[PDB]
Amino acid sequence: SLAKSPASTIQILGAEKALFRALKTKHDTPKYGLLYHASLVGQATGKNKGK
Amino acid sequence: VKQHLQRETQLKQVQQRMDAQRELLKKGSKKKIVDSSGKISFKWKKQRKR
Amino acid sequence: EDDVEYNEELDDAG
Amino acid sequence: NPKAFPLADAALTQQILDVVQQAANLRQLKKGANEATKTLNRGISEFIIMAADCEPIEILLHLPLLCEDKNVPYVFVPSRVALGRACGVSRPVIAASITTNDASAIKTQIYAVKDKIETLL
Amino acid sequence: GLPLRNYDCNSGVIWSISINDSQDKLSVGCDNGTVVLIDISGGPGVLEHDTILMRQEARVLTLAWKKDDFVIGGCSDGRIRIWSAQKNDENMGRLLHTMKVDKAKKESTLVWSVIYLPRTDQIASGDSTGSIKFWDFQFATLNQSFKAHDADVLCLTTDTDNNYVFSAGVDRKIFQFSQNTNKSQKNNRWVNSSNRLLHGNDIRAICAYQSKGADFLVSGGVEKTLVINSLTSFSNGNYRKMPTVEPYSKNVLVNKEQRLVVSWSESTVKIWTMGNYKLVCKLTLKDDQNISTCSLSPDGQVLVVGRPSTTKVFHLQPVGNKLKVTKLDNDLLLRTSTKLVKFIDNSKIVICSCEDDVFIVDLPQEVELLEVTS
Amino acid sequence: MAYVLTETSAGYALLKASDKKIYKSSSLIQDLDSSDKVLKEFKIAAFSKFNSAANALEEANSIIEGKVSSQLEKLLEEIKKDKKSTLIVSETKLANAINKLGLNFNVVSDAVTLDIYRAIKEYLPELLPGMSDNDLSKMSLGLAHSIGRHKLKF
Amino acid sequence: FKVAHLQNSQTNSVHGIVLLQGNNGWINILHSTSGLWLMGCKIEGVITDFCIDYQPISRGKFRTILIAVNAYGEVWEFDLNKNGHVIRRWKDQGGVGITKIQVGGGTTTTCPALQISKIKQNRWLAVGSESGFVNLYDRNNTSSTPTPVAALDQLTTTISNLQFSPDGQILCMASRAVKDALRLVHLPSCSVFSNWPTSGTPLGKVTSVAFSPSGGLLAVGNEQGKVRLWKLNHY
Amino acid sequence: KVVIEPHRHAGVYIARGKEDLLVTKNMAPGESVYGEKRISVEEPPTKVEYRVWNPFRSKLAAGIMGGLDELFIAPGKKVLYLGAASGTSVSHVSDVVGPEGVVYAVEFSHRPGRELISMAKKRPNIIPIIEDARHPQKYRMLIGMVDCVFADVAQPDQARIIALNSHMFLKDQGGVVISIKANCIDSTVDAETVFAREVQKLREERIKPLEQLTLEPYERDHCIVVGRYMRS
Amino acid sequence: TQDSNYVRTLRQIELKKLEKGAKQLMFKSSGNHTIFVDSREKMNEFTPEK
Amino acid sequence: KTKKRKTLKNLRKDSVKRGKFRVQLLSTTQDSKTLPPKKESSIIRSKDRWLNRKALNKG
Ligand SMILES: [Mg+2]
Repeated sequence: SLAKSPASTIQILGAEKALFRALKTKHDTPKYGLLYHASLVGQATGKNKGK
Repeated sequence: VKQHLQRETQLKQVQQRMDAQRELLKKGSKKKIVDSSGKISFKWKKQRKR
Repeated sequence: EDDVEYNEELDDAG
Repeated sequence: NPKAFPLADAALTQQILDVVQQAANLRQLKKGANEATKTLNRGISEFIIMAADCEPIEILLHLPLLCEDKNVPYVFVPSRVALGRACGVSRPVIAASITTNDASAIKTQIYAVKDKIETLL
Repeated sequence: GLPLRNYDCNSGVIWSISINDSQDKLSVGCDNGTVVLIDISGGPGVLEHDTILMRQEARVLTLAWKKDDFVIGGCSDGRIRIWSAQKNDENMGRLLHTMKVDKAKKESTLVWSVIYLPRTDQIASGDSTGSIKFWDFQFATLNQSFKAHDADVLCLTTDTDNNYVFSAGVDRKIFQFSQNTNKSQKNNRWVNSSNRLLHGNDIRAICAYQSKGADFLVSGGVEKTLVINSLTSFSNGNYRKMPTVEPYSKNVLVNKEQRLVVSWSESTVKIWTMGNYKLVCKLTLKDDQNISTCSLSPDGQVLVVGRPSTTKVFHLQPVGNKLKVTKLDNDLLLRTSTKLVKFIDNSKIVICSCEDDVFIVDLPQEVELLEVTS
Repeated sequence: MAYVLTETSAGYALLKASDKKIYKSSSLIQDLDSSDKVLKEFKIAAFSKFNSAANALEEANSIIEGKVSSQLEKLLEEIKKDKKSTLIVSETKLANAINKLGLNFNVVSDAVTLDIYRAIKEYLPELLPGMSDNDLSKMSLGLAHSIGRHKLKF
Repeated sequence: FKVAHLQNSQTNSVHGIVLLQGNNGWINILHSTSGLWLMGCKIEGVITDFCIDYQPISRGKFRTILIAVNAYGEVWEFDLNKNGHVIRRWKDQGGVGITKIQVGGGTTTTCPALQISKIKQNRWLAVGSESGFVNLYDRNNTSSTPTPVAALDQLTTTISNLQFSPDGQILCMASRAVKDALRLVHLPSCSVFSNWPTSGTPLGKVTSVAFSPSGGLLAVGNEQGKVRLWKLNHY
Repeated sequence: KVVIEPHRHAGVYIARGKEDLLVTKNMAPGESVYGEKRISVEEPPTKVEYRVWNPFRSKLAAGIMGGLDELFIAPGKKVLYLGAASGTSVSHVSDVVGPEGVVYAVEFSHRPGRELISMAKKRPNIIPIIEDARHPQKYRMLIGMVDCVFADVAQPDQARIIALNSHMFLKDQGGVVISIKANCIDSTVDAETVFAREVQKLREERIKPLEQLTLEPYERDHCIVVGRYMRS
Repeated sequence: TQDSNYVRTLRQIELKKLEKGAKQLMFKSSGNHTIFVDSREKMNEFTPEK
Repeated sequence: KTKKRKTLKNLRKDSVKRGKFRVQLLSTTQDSKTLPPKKESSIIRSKDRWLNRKALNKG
């Protein structure tokens, strides 16, 4: 089931509450989800974490 | 259930036209074409995206 | 020629 | 590439790529595997085009599972570079999708190709 | 003379049938663009579904084989297609190449006939525009085009060594294309050598046969007659026009007593009387099977109508210069196949069944038959 | 003497047939409709019961691939004492495979034999004393899963 | 149409042929002087462009090869000395919507020869495309699928002119859709020149290009009717 | 409360009430094989769970809505399911047959098969025979007689598959039920003509047709043909 | 962009509600049910109730 | 006259409508085996129409 999911969902897999709150209220959406604890993301800094 | 279908179809049309507007915002060269019926559409020039 | 004609199925039916 | 199935013939690939280019000019084309997947979840994908040379081929093999589930036609074309140039982008494209729109100027061509892909399935 | 086995193709209506070189597989062209391979290697009466080739939208009007590996098919969209049929190959069941003929402007274009030429490794095709085109098989390109006919080219055929390609069609002409000369063979160029007008109407079917003692080019069509020629001496050799009706099996009988002629054709029997000739009666039969033979008793009262399925006997009574018809019921005859039937007298008959079981009926007394050595 | 090789989830069964050309009779349907006739027509000659599921799985695949297993060979070897016997085999492949073994058996696998196999499987739980239908069904469930896990490359 | 040189090997006489583009894959070849129809070449699909290559055989002998490309990208190669029989087939890797094909580094329409010995084989081949990609092949180094040496993509519109310098060291690819759509590619490096063209160079809608046989002059036409001329100091 | 009631074919029930749905008694209570809604009602009182049978998902369920006169699938019978993509329909067939009955589910594609095996664990009476149906001689061991043969294979040569399977495993006077898709066989001609040919083919294979039923509105260009196998 | 996100999220909700609802609903069959009889006389004397 | 033809048509019918159900007669097995199946009219007619199309001016 994860394999049949696109890349965008896998980015924000663990932050539905923030995401799906944001969508309905016309605000900006999260950008890390569950991947924030990945080692590579930790190495990045500033706005590079989102990229 | 029938009311749900009508709401979904109405939302589909609204979402479609908004995307049509978003395409106009994005970069490119476009010409407006208007049919005899009066429908307005845009045809882009055949330019490859860099 | 229908004066002389014979049809089997019509005869079979009646 | 035995996994790639069904694979269009030369005559059909030319016709598909012709429709793909016309769709792109009208911005009725979604490019890339991830975007193609998203359309399927929305059920706005008229049919899916895929590239057989994509290596490893598995990265696009999930789309068949969605397409058969949602009864959407799909077809493999031989060269991904040809698909990318057909779409109108500078990079290889392994998968692309024609968005559903019954008010489009190329509805007749898209449906004609859709019938052929259905038969080819 | 009966259908041994009826097999359904699992596809649309059939347009063309052709067998491969090894004679173990049949290719069957369909209206929905499919080409089905049927396996017959099992034995007589055995037909099994083997494979379905890649599908397409154009009607398959003709088929030809290259050995047992490739299936060449003419289509109704004006294109010639080569499918791969070779087993043990990843390309099995795929459409390798598509070739297109010149298409008429104000009409559709159809490829009526395609034939494979082993010697030159070429495909020869006829289309509705009246053209004969020779294609190189390996590269799928046109080598030569001849605008020969004035109308459709409905059939093609070749000699044993592929030194001659004969075409025929709606224009009633038979064009000979020759590549016999050594320089022609080296350069692989065909030539529109000659033509002849022998038929009064269309030419739908043509075939060629050669042997150490035989040389035939047999053709036929809407004229309903055969025409025979010599392949080697087609341009100058004599020809024979076979009779339209050659009555090996008689469809008409005459009764000396009461002066009756009876003719049976397509489940209908007509009876005439002569003193000047009047049609006393017509007999119409429901069954679809055509009448195989009709025998009339010497008195003329009893008429037996025989078919492979059933045999029916009808009594005739002359009333008012007309014959009254009644069907006498005899269950044994109704279940009996009647290849041949004759009258012993006004009452007794002999019937030779389709299984060659001869027996006598009084209106069964079987008769012994000597066994034939195999 | 006519022998029929019947395969089951429980084991390999050889059936000794009274008529040497039982496969040549056109009345096989009316002859084999009931258990008593099948029991009368066919008698157990030898039965090898699958000792474990693992042995059962390996044996099943050998039948799938058309290869004669060691257990089938040994159980076949027991009836080798009988000179000039006919062996009725459901499959042509196994019939060819058994033929290559050189055993003194004229192996026959023809459409007519399918009546016999249809009839043999008709009343199998009765034909095998000591075995109930449920336990026969249960091992099939156990064997059916096991064969599935293998070929699925699980 | 294009004009090439054909040697009648049976007589060793050389004469001109005019090549034409037909309705459905047809290429018609006419005698340049008498106007007679000599032979015809066919390809599948819509013929889009073709170009001519010469291949010397021996002293005083050369053969003409006709190269034709279908819009899908399949490339045919006909032998015009043996009645236009195909001798090779291959596909342009990653080709679609092909528009033009050209050869260079040897004799051609741009750099015609003056005598038989001057005939030389082309070592380069370029295939344009509507998307603007230009695939460049090293003709010197055969297979059903050859790999292109480079895939030039600086231009974004349909390629309308593909011309090689007489020595085969510069490829001039221009597009007639948008203004200033001309670039020069150095060979065999396949690297585009950067100093020229500039923003200020006047080119307009480039619609015709021509390299002088000598002196390294470059003439560029435009929709306004102005033929602007440049000189390459190196030559 | 919902009034669950009997239906013509034993093992099938209709949860009549505010919502009227075809339901089957659950062989494995407490779970839904494909997420179907589950209804439980008390009878003298003990509660028994029922599963909803969705006609749009199972062609057989569309068969019930059409009102097939006769179903050879019934409690206490052996059934051979050809073309068992997953437990969407096989689970419901497993329910009607009951613990006494058994279901032989036959499938070829690997990926749906692993789904079928996982479902077969919950249902003891399902014997999953993931195998190619075109060659019944392979999986002859695992199948005994079968009272009825249900076929959902969407193939052009399906009639051959039913004949081969029917000859080996089907009882005399045994059952055959076929689900037909016109488009797969012949898209050029209308659906009715395709159905005519299939009926004729089955007759040549010693199968007498009893009933034919188009499945609209649940599916388009689909029909179910029911026949009885007379070997004689 | 946020507008397109908002409008879509409502549409997907509406679709999911509909498919849940349709599963509740039951739909009367409207299809031909052909019966097959071997004899012509059985065809004439056929009656649905019998 | 025409009624006799219509009566003949009525006898030559293998199906009848009993309300929403249509009962259809099944042909005898020997009929199929003894003789090949009938040609499809639309298919054969298309071939003959083409060969006799107006453009040929067969006249
Ligand atoms: Mg500007």
